[PDB]
Amino acid sequence: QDISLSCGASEPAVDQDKKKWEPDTKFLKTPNTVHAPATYQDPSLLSTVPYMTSRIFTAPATYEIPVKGDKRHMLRLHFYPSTYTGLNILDSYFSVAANDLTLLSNFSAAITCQALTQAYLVREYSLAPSEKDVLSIIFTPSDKHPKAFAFINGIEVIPMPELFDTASLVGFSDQTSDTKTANLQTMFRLNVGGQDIPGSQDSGGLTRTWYNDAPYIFSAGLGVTLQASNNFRIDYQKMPVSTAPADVYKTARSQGPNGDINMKSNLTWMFQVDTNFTYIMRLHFCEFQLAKINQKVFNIFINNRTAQGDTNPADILGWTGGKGIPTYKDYAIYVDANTGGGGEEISLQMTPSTFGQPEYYDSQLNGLEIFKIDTMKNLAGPNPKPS
Ligand SMILES: *[C@@H]1O[C@H](CO)[C@@H](O[C@@H]2O[C@H](CO)[C@@H](O[C@@H]3O[C@H](CO)[C@@H](O)[C@H](O)[C@@H]3O)[C@H](O)[C@H]2NC(C)=O)[C@H](O)[C@H]1NC(C)=O
Ligand SMILES: *[C@@H]1O[C@H](CO)[C@@H](O[C@@H]2O[C@H](CO)[C@@H](O[C@@H]3O[C@H](CO)[C@@H](O)[C@H](O)[C@@H]3O)[C@H](O)[C@H]2NC(C)=O)[C@H](O)[C@H]1NC(C)=O
Ligand SMILES: *[C@@H]1O[C@H](CO)[C@@H](O[C@@H]2O[C@H](CO)[C@@H](O)[C@H](O)[C@H]2NC(C)=O)[C@H](O)[C@H]1NC(C)=O
Ligand SMILES: *[C@@H]1O[C@H](CO)[C@@H](O)[C@H](O)[C@H]1NC(C)=O
Repeated sequence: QDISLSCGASEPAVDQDKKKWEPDTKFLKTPNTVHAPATYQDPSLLSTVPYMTSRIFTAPATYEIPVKGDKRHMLRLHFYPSTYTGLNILDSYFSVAANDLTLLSNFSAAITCQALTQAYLVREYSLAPSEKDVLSIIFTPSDKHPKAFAFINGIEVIPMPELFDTASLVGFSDQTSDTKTANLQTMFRLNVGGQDIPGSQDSGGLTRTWYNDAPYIFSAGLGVTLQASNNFRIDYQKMPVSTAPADVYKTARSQGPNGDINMKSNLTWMFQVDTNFTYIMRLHFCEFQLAKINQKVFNIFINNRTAQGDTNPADILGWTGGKGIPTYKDYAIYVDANTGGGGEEISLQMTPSTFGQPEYYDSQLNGLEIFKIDTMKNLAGPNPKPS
């Protein structure tokens, strides 16, 4: 039921993670557009599919992809800002909309990749039920820059469950925000304390990629990673397995076995984001080391504000009721020039709590996902600044 389009391809093809891509032709409603091969194969590419073929728009173009109107959909846009003969990739500035929602605006894939030190870029969105049978994806080149063109290498539309419900509003009394109908952009998706998980090993058929979190640690210490044995079973109970694959829950980052120092420090991650949006932080948890409630009890801070702490700190077993049972909690934080970081940073910090006299002083995180919530029918932010 997935639609994985390699834009500008001639024939179907399979990538290095055994995903099958089909030509975008049948879904492109705009005639006479140009396709172009990239003339350089960056060593960082894990496959030529779909990155080595592109479609290049010098006028607006529209894709029409059939979707079931009441189901949520993941949308992925794949960009390889390489060399295409006769074009300067630095002249590419454009917008992308999904129905009436602006995804990208004045978007420079080249500048964005230069800032991340990446050769290609994948933008991933989760679109709420649309009530339409067609998802219209519109590429519009900037009319502000002449020579401006738009380009695309791959488009995926992937049906997905309603994995979003409510988020706890950070810095507020029991205040809860509804996210069931939100349109999201994925900012980060981390398998905390474990290996990269390729899309082929994701749960729910969702082919999400989960990255090791170490590149985002900003505390002086990296903590201690924990990994359950190969055969150890995660008992989802009634939690949808599409939430996250077992290997997210079978691995974790903790502060470690030395409790006195753990009280001396936070485990700290930091992330660059766009200002003037609310973000959902989904923290994934599973205790597979300790056995009872009130043994691992810790505070969680988000942008220096208490997310779980004071008289209600995080206790994974307190939440789940058993080893090997997974759970997660959603927290919502609004990021403006108030926060950062110059308004462009999310920090996540964990440290032991002494509340209730826990047996140990430690903290733990198994997974992390960060989503931008759409406001004013817009998810687009500025291009990053390379230095
Ligand atoms: C479309 O997006 C591009 C983003 O690449 C915008 O151009 C960029 O604008 C920024 C800020 O206006 C420029 O950076 C600034 O330079 C000065 C002087 O060094 C510095 O003091 C500032 O702190 C900042 O670094 C940046 O050079 C410029 N990039 C390019 C390639 O021109 C553009 O304005 C956007 N257009 C619209 C209509 O939104
Ligand atoms: C994040 O949100 C703030 C708050 O809305 C944005 O700042 C606002 O930006 C607008 C337009 O840039 C400002 O209004 C304009 O004022 C100029 C004179 O400076 C004039 O040409 C117009 O009358 C126009 O209304 C507004 O004053 C300003 N407000 C505040 C509180 O800063 C900010 O741009 C947003 N940041 C991003 C990255 O989107
Ligand atoms: C762990 O993380 C938080 C970071 O927000 C720290 O608690 C903040 O500490 C600073 C100064 O250290 C204060 O200005 C803030 O008001 C504190 N926030 C809250 C909600 O109390 C904490 O100091 C860090 N370190 C340790 C050892 O806990
Ligand atoms: C949190 O505290 C640090 C202290 O160094 C500060 O720089 C930052 O702006 C604060 N706010 C955040 C991270 O939102």
